[PDB]
Amino acid sequence: VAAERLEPRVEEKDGYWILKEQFRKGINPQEKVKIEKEPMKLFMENGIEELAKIPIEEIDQSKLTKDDIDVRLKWLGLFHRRKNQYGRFMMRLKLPNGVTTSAQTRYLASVIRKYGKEGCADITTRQNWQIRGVVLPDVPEILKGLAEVGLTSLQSGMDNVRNPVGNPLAGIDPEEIVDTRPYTNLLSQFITGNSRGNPAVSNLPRKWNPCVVGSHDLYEHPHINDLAYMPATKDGRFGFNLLVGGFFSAKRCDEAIPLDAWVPADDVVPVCRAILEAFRDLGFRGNRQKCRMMWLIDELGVEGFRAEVEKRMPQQQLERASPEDLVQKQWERRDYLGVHPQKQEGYSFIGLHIPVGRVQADDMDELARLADEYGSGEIRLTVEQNIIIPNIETSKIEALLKEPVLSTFSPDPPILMKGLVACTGNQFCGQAIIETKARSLKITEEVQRQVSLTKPVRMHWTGCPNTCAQVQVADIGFMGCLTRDKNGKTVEGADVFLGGRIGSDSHLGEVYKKAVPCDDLVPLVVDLLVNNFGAVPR
Ligand code: SRM
Ligand code: SF4
Ligand SMILES: [Cl-]
Ligand SMILES: [Cl-]
Ligand SMILES: [K+]
Repeated sequence: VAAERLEPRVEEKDGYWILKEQFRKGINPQEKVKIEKEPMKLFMENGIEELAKIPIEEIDQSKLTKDDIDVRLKWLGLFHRRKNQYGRFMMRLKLPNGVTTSAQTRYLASVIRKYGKEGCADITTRQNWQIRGVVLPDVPEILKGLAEVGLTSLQSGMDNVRNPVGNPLAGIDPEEIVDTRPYTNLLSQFITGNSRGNPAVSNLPRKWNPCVVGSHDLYEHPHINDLAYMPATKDGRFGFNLLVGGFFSAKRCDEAIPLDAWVPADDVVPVCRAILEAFRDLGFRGNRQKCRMMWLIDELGVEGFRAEVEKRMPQQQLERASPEDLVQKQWERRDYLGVHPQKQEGYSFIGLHIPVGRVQADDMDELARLADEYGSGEIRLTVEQNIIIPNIETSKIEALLKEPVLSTFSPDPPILMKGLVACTGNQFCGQAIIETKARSLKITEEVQRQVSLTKPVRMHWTGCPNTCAQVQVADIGFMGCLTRDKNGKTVEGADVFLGGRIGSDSHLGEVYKKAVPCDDLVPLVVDLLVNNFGAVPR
């Protein structure tokens, strides 16, 4: 690989980072949007104030403003649902480690409540909140309200660093390796410039997913992140081995590979910065399907990429990976739903099932109430789109289990519900080929009526090949498609995936059977469960 390939392609200009003039040939349309106007100006120069005053029908009449609402606003965590909920915006937070407060939860509930049938909220597969129904004129006030309660929505979509995932049991599990909260907090603060915006990392060639591991269970899914910090002692010092480049896409799914690098715990932010700078400076910016960081790693080779990270470290120092990490390969992933003792004597946490991650305003208020009455006002989100309420005096558990809302958000739902994950789908998402959330609940309910089982089978439903619900990690995955019934009529269907494994012995699942009409999935799944997962007909 020639030395010319290593010339940084972006430069700092007036506080923002822009593609150099000589590197603008052949770029994709999204890169052109970013050049035409810097998205971060909508927040950092308060461009949103005047934009929000323009009626949406007028906004749609010019490319600049249409691109503002459809593309640039994703830098402020705002996602126009143009096709399926025109004029309304989904809003996505930064929520490092999935940690929320009751006050924050009530604030979010109050926002969605205003929008009635157009409002609701969802827990995401990055243990994050999304709210729905937002209208553009309300955006300035919502941004202010979020800041007031200690939340940010910065840099949560498009070509940005996504929600930093950690251990949902951080600080409370007797069996944790290291509390991930300080690290995911530091990452989020770095990424967002302490909630002011950080232009140095907001002009990436593509999205980029980070996680910090603190569990033997690998709840954080390090194998499918762009950067995963694996806890490891090296020469008597605590730090992290680094895995890089994991990603899913329609075209290609790849597990993260070792960078062959270890950093002391205090170098978490420095190395995140170095890797992001290398990606920003050097990544391809053509075909959007070839812009994720792994494509750069393949182009330079992992050693070539490593050298680019190393030169961007303070004092240009980057140690080689530790021979061993702290994650024990002898491990059985633990159920976190239900009541579990914390490492703090006399305290428990409770994991509650949130059916397909969907809540209404009234539900959010009730969960916030529980957190205040029983816990410490904390609600934690999980990547299976469930919740944990920590820090509950164990003597209160008996009373808690009698709370009416636990009949809906149960500490012990049927086993297939415990493992069920589903993306937004076509209720709101314009890319979706099928409806996911309602369908997945219906099918799972019917399947569990027919068979009992003891193996914790994990079923993931995703609405299109973007695979936001990670079907490649599932025991049984369902990817939306259109197919045909016996009469040749168009019907919703799924491509069925098998082979996904998580934890230390991870593996990416692959298509097993294409184009199954959704109305025909129940018998197929019942038989798969009996034949491959020890299920017994009722
Ligand atoms: C909400 C969420 C699914 C969920 O129900 O939980 C989601 C929802 C969407 N994803 Fe995703 N993705 C979600 C996690 C993921 C993940 C899973 C993960 O991070 O572990 C992936 C696969 C892993 C990965 O990225 O490597 C994922 C891969 C995509 C892709 C394909 C990326 C690619 O390289 O091709 C797109 C499309 C794109 O970016 O070009 C996408 C695009 C989208 C958009 C923004 C598409 C669009 O604007 O409508 C979806 C918004 C729908 C809506 O209204 O909610 N989403 N998306 C997740 C939000 C996570 C968060 O809080 O930040
Ligand atoms: S997998 Fe497809 S349908 Fe589901 S949220 Fe992602 S982009 Fe939308
Ligand atoms: Cl996006
Ligand atoms: Cl859309
Ligand atoms: K769930």
